[PDB]
Amino acid sequence: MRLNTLSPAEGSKKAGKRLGRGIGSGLGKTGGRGHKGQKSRSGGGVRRGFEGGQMPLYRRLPKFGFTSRKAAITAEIRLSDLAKVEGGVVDLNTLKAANIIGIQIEFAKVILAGEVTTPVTVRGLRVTKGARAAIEAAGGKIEE
Amino acid sequence: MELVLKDAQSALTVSETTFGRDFNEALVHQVVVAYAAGARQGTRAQKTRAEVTGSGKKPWRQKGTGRARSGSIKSPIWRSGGVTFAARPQDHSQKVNKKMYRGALKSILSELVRQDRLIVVEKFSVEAPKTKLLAQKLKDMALEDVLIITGELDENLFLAARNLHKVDVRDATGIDPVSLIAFDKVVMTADAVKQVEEMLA
Amino acid sequence: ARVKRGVIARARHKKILKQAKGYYGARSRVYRVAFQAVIKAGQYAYRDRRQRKRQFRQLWIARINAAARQNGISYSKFINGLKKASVEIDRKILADIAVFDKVAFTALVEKAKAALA
Amino acid sequence: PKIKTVRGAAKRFKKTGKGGFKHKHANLRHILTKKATKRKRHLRPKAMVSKGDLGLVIACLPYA
RNA sequence: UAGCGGCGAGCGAACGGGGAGCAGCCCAGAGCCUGAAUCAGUGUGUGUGUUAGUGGAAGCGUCUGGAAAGGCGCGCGAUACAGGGUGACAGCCCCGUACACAAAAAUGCACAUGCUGUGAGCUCGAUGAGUAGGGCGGGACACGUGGUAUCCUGUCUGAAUAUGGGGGGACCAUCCUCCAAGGCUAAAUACUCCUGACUGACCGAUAGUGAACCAGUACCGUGAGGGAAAGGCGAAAAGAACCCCGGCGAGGGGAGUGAAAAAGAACCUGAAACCGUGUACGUACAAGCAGUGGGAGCACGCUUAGGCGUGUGACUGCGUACCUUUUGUAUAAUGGGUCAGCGACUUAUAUUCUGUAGCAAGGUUAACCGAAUAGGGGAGCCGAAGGGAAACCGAGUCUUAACU
Ligand SMILES: [Mg+2]
Ligand SMILES: [Mg+2]
Ligand SMILES: [Mg+2]
Ligand SMILES: [Mg+2]
Ligand SMILES: [Mg+2]
Ligand SMILES: [Mg+2]
Ligand SMILES: [Mg+2]
Ligand SMILES: [Mg+2]
Ligand SMILES: [Mg+2]
Ligand SMILES: [Mg+2]
Ligand SMILES: [Mg+2]
Ligand SMILES: [Mg+2]
Ligand SMILES: [Mg+2]
Ligand SMILES: [Mg+2]
Ligand SMILES: [Mg+2]
Ligand SMILES: [Mg+2]
Ligand SMILES: [Mg+2]
Repeated sequence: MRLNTLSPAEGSKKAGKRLGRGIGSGLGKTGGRGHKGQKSRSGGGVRRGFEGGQMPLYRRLPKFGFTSRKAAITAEIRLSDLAKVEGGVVDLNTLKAANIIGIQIEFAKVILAGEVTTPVTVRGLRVTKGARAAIEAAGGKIEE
Repeated sequence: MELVLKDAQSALTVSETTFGRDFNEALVHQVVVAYAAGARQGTRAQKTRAEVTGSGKKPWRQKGTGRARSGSIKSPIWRSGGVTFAARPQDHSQKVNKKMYRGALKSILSELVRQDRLIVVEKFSVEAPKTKLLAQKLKDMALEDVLIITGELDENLFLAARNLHKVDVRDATGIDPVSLIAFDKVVMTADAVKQVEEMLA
Repeated sequence: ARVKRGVIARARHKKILKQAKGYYGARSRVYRVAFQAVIKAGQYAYRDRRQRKRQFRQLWIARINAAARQNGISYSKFINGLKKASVEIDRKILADIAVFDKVAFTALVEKAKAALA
Repeated sequence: PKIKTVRGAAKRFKKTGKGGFKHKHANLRHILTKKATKRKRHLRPKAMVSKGDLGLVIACLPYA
């Protein structure tokens, strides 16, 4: 029943309305309710361009040096997230889709992270005190 | 579930439209908007050039004559050139994730509930090149110029659909958020491509 | 994209520009009035209005004085009598009665005069 | 584009699990020290929830 | 980031990875066979672009209006409703748009080829010296002489010659890899004087090109060079016969036109500053940021009083504009003759917080591809593990002989 009173009242796109508050900050300028200088109006930060009594000396003070390690990254095996995800072809080598190491590395480790399953026989070097036992519900192997 | 009392063929189907869901605008807003300015590989806008016929430097000396510290025929403050800021072409164009685009889209069965969730067949007696009476089959909803569109996972010949902002074809993996909730009548019935997910037709 | 700020132009200015109690010159001719004339009034009216309730206050109580001190005894002793008198005591502006209905007032003077311990 | 004063970190640089940089001490060590053993006793870096301000001008990724 | 750096500004690689992309060849010579794939010029032909073109759909009555393109009512066309036009806003009037057709001639480029060049392909060859290193001085690599590899050479010298020789970052050995001192090479790639076709949350005559205008003009400088203002009658000129004042002028009044001349050519709208003519109140004993609070009276419209609206404002309480800058301003400190119009916290990349939104021990993609905002693509980035400088250990771990 359409009303011949000159109108409808349906539904479409008239808005999504929202996303984020504070969507504006006197920005674009500040020409407004007053004598807004800007530069917050001292006199020595005009075009900002200033960061002095600089952020170096007397606080960036003396040194304790550092060789900046060689051994690539060799990220720790992964958060003990083996099996049902390392391919399943247990051990571990790289192209993995729920805990991978990135092929450019070399060595591995394991660490004592979260859970396992039981089927997972890891040679592929290195066990942590715990992961040795954590993966006691499995076959610790290790070729190194 | 079902798909509401029907005209033309049989009735409807029990599929899933990824649930059918509710609506959270936060999405549609950020999503449809993200879309405006999307055909934007760049775009014009140079009305700028703080550097105009900027030919030569300083007019009056610094000191003398009074009339204040004069310098540069191009001066923003002056009269012919120099637009203080302004800009270049520039992208504008946003970037929506996937989880969001693919995010909670259609709801036409939910809010434009009584307005659309129809499903029959693609219109085949539709003879190759002609619209002289596409008003024929447009009594197959009798739901008129009513913005309306379609999809049949098959670019065919359908394209005799030209009319200012009347009806459209838009088919292939080319749904379109805007053009969805930009019409009110959008029976899809691309038949099979109405797959729970890949209903991109 | 554009602005042609020239439309909010006089729309912003006529706005106040319409302040022509004469004023005088550009004080209602140009924008010397800017605010420097209307923003003026626009404050004068604040206080020099707010001021009136003490400008009509002192007023009454000059008349009020002249009255009772014209019957004997003045606005000082007067009010004293009046105040010492609970339900029996009202207060100026109407203690202007002494100008439209004397005897009324002149009677109040009595009641005040007598209350006097 | 953002260059992060490579010397800023080329000396005293790291982010403990909390975030707080373990700065470092020095003063005498290796410059000229002779006197005062215990004084020398140096220790091992700390911060200044007062300077960590600037001491943060750098940062970027989990490096070493 | 690893490095370089008065280790200070700031300078920043590569290995490796995802992709766009893809191709290799001749000479340093004899003999053979003999014009052979090989490019390149030239004539030719098709392909296909470019340079002229062709045809191309459907409407009327009726209302106001100067004019219909719109209003009401009925009717057609529709790969055409993209846009331009016409007396106001038109799928139907007028050029178009889809759509389909094309070129005696010329050339773009591709292919096929005639001509001339060139040489293919197997046999025994043959592997680029004033050259590689080097002392000296610079210069090139992110790399500042540094423990400095490596690339150039001014200069001074100067080797092996392939069971020899260069590189693997000082250097030696080892193994790995590669042949310099001779040349050729499509593509992805950089570009806008122009040409064509399409586009704009890009302007609208202080905007935009310096220039919508006969603009790099007029103009100023000996020059080099520099550098403007200046769009609009109307729908059609229908551009105003004729008459009157006047000086055979300006200019103007009638008259004509015309929807309108309040449209008259200095022409659309016609604001402001600024200057006149009309009328009403105020004003010739009166002190100052000139307004405020009173408030009479007059001029005016008012209420079958009820003390009203309006311009006015005698007289009387206060009472030294703003801005900016400063301990501080009537300030005898700046800044403003007055209006009109331009006239300044943007933009990009990158980080870090907040709100918010979407997935979650996960979140996300880049270049690119694309039935171009989709999907495709996880190179990679961030978080779930911290500690020691680092080897390395790991919910630990440093520090120390140490177990505190
Ligand atoms: Mg100001
Ligand atoms: Mg200032
Ligand atoms: Mg990866
Ligand atoms: Mg110069
Ligand atoms: Mg300009
Ligand atoms: Mg995607
Ligand atoms: Mg009081
Ligand atoms: Mg340099
Ligand atoms: Mg034609
Ligand atoms: Mg090998
Ligand atoms: Mg101009
Ligand atoms: Mg104009
Ligand atoms: Mg006019
Ligand atoms: Mg007088
Ligand atoms: Mg008054
Ligand atoms: Mg101050
Ligand atoms: Mg002054």
